[PDB]
Amino acid sequence: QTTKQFSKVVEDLYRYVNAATGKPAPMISDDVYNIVMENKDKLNSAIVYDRDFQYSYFGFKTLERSYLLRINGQVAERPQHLIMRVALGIHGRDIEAALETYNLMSLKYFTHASPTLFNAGTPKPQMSSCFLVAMKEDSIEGIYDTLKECALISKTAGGIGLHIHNIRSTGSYIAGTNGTSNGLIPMIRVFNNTARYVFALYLEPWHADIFDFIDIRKDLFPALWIPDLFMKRVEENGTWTLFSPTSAPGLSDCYGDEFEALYTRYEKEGRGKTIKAQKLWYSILEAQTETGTPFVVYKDACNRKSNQKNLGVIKSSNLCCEIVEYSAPDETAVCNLASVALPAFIETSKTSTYNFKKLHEIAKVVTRNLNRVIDRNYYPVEEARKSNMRHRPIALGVQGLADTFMLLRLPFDSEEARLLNIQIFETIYHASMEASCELAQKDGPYETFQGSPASQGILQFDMWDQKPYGMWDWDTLRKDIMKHGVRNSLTMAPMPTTSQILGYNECFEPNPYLLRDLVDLGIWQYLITQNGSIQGLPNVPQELKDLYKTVWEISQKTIINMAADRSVYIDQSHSLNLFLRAPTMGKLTSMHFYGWKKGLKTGMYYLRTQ
Amino acid sequence: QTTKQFSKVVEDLYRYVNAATGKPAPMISDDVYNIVMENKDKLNSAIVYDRDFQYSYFGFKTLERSYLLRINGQVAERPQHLIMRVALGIHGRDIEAALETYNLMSLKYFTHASPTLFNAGTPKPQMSSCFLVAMKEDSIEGIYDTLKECALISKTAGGIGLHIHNIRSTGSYIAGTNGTSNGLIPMIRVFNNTARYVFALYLEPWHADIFDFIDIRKDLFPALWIPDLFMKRVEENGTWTLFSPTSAPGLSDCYGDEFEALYTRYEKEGRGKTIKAQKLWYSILEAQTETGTPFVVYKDACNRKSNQKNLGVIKSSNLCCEIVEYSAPDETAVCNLASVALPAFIETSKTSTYNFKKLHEIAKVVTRNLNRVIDRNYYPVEEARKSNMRHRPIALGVQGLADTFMLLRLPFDSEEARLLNIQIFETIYHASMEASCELAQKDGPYETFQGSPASQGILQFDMWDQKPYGMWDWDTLRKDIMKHGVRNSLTMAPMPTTSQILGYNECFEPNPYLLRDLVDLGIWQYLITQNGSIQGLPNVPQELKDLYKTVWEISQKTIINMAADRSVYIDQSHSLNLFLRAPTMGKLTSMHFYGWKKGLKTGMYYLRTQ
Ligand SMILES: O=[N+]([O-])c1ccc2c(ccn2[C@H]2C[C@H](O)[C@@H](COP(=O)(O)OP(=O)(O)OP(=O)(O)O)O2)c1
Ligand SMILES: O=[N+]([O-])c1ccc2c(ccn2[C@H]2C[C@H](O)[C@@H](COP(=O)(O)OP(=O)(O)OP(=O)(O)O)O2)c1
Ligand SMILES: [Mg+2]
Ligand SMILES: [Mg+2]
Repeated sequence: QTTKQFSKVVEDLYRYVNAATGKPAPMISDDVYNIVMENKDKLNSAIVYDRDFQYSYFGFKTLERSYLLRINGQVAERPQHLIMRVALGIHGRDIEAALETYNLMSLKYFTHASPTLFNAGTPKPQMSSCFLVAMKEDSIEGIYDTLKECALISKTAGGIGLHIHNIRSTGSYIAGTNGTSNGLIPMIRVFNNTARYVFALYLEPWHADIFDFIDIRKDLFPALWIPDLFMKRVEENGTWTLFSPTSAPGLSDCYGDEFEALYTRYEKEGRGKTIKAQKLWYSILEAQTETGTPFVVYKDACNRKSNQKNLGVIKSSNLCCEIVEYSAPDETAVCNLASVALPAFIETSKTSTYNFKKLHEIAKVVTRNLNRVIDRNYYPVEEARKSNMRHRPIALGVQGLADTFMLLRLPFDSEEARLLNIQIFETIYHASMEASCELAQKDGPYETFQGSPASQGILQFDMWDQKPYGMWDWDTLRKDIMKHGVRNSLTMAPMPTTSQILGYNECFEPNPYLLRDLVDLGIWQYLITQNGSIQGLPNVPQELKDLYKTVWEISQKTIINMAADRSVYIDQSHSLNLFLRAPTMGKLTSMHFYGWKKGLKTGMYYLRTQ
Repeated sequence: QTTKQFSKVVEDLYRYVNAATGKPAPMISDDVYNIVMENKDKLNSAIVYDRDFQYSYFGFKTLERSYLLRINGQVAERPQHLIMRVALGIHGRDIEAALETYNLMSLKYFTHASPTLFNAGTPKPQMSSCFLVAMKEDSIEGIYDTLKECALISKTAGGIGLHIHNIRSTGSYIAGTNGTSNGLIPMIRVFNNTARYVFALYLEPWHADIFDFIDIRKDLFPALWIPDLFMKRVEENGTWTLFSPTSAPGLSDCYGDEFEALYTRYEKEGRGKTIKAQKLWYSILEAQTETGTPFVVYKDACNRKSNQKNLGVIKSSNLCCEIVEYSAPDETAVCNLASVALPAFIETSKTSTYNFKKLHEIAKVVTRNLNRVIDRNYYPVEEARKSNMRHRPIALGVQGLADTFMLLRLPFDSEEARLLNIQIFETIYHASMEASCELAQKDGPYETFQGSPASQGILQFDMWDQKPYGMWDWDTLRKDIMKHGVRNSLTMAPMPTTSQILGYNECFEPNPYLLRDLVDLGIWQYLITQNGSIQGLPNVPQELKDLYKTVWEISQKTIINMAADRSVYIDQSHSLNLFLRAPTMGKLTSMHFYGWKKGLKTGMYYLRTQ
């Protein structure tokens, strides 16, 4: 039902005309069309079409419905065509690199984020996953400049984090009108309507519109950017002060002890309205219980622990709370994502082993890829191009961590899983910093490298004051970095995940593996009825009950521990979903404080409840 | 309850501090504060406070609730203070002119529009009534540039006309996304939401989103910008074609025979969807019957008959449909309004007479005033400053035409009213062109004067191919204009009307006069019950029944005739409200065609129904 020869499919996509209007509407960039034609025989023959059968039914259907390019509503592209299109869009004239990427992706060692699959090699190749936007100014002009920026970004793929800390709250004076402002909520309604026409919102809990903000969902997502001081006041059952940004300037522009001093001074001066810390705390947990939101990200852990700290104060994260990157009125941070497929590295050796050397190597390939994406990307707005070109941050993720544990017969909560978790992330961090250091030797370091923690030999685990696990040699890597720099300000931000296309469990959270096991025990409607849980089931061995636990069945304390463990290797943050069976204000509270005290940057992304 | 000395009130307003914030918030401009202080004795003594009693209870309460400046929620200003503030804000250092304006307004010979009363002499002296905005481009960028412009305008006083003819309709192709647009309605929702956060919409009936557009109200107001060709196709029961602007470029950029040729050619080429003219006609009348809208303004009469025709094609009117002024992406036309109080010129001479010589003189005073307003105005956006400074259009209105007829014992539909109507408007047009010509001798003509109909000796009544009534000498005026120019591209746009402050009937449509008459006949609850109509009432003389008819009782054909009569003296348009007792599709249709055939620019503003 589809043309086989790749160059021919490229021809059709390139020559496409919209019949209804008579308008030529090429679906491939000139740049990539030319490259294919000059490389025709090399490219057509490199492709192995049997690999289209490496997809699950769910996997292929996802690709078919969305990703495979279509002509007149008919799918033109085979999966292998998409992969090669993507490889070429990323690598351009470097055919050797394109073929390597083609092979590794086609054999499913790694994949690239959705926007890359959609747009790579097309005329508006917008390959990036999200954008972190700063509210430009607290004025109608700045608000409408920001709104326009967001409309333009919305024309492309990708989500938007937007921090609003600087907008004056309800009842704040307006010199112009001698009137008072109606605050954040009606401004948010403007942004929501613009999103519909063509979104994660970030706010610090001292903002005087906070109680309304967190109730937004009772589609924009509220996320709290939480200073440590708030959590201390809550713990101690103390007071908390709400300020309009205009009566307490600069709070979002400092963190840690500098913030606490400035904040405490503003409290003393009677610049705001004082309440009981736990009053707001209670409202937050109430909103989370009912809506899944607000998200929780710890502003102080994010800033103290960022290799971008030399740029200034980081004011937000993104929709999925994995991205921690600097943003300002003239700079919109960009998310460039790809994920390694963790099970691809499992090897027989009767026992199964994990090949860390090969994971290291694939992680280095993806790192180089994401750097090419930065350079070949189509930027929807100038703020985003400026940001990416200056600090060149990337975000490597993973998928199939759960799958990996299961294939290797490791219960998620086991000592063996705990160790593998740590090893996998040390490897990927080391690999990506090694590849990035190599690129710095070739192309130079990123523009802002000098004065960064990494230039001083401080890597991520150093900022957690921990020693690395030591599977790789960090001292040599660190010597090289201090000498040559790295090409990327940041490297890792394991994300939500593309994971359904590769047929693996969405990462990084906890069934063909279970099924194969029931087959081998001959047992072969419970799971439907009991929702995929095998505990409390009479005929199944303890070993399967231990291996096959459901995320509702796994201790959130273990999830939080494992996240704390891998976080020493993570430049950015990562999405922590939390699952509560029988949600209680007390249990939620302790989940938050536990993650907080572990030093987590992202305390919670979504709260999923029974 | 209020300080008497004007300079002292000015002092208080100037020195005002917002207590809650500790912020100085002066309510008078530096410029005007200084002028008052240097003129202190002259200004304080010029004021006559007995004149505060010249207001009706309804009149004064309107002023008090809104216009009189307040300090801490307390009214600081007496009406006389407001009038002098306004006089000074308009005239600046010209004290002689300020005193003349002070006297005439305080004796109620004329007034200025609401924004002028509000803001004259304050720090952001935005004295203009509305703004005619062009949609910048048919793109997300142009749409959001326009949205920002409108938000900024919305911070000040004044309404917005916005013409959207250039935005592509539902199902139109978008090269960028290979998708299709959702057209005007969701774009309009964006503008509506922006209006709420911080509106008349203009569309030609060939636009393919037209059926949804006219149903908008079934607060933004749809108004039709109607070519003659539409009305002919309707009359003849012919076809009508709907185009997306993108499939039929340029239709809004020509009018008259040029339009008909281009339109007919696009029809022949099958660029659109053909329907029956009366299908759309029917939907329009249905919308008007139920909502009062869409408004009807005739695009060809507006353009063929405009002294601004040398600028390009006029694409819209304003909210009240009196303003006909050129607008483009870089130029936002501005409405500068003031109204003459028509009854002030009634004089005893047992009979009452009308003093046309004094009306002439007051009309010249207001003309000079409105020119000062142009120069001293605070412009919210640069497009508006550019427009006003280049073409310097003004709009003189009237109020109390109905009052005038009644004081003089003239039934509205009488031959005597018909003549007075014509004389009053000839006088005001002549006066304003005489004053404007005087200013051109002093300051030069407006920048675009050369090549205009007026530079060729073509005045408004010439473009109706009529001879003026001849109460004033037009030949001398016309000779002077061709020689010296005029300072203003346009002069008259009688508006909605400020008419409740002066205690006169809202103009120009059809009771102390009735009451005084019942008193004199000794008759002294009917009117409540019967809604102010004296017909069908046994004890009242025919002469009163004839004089005191209610607008529901007056022939709309007479209203339309009288409007056609005064329209030869009107540079711009004027608001024609229509009243239907027992509304029928047939009667509405004939009302439209009758006005259309009379050559009216504004066919209908609001339709008011039983
Ligand atoms: O003028 N308005 O009609 C107006 C002005 C400001 C308004 C709103 C509705 C909301 N705001 C918010 C938007 C900003 O958060 C803040 C200040 O906006 P601004 O600076 O543009 O307002 P100005 O009237 O120009 O006052 P300022 O000059 O002190 O800031 O007020 C309306
Ligand atoms: O890209 N989008 O997601 C997008 C693009 C345009 C959109 C909408 C929703 C409405 N429109 C309207 C707004 C304009 O009336 C018209 C074209 O807008 P544009 O030029 O900005 O769109 P492009 O995708 O840049 O296509 P173009 O380059 O042919 O105009 O389409 C969404
Ligand atoms: Mg400001
Ligand atoms: Mg375009």
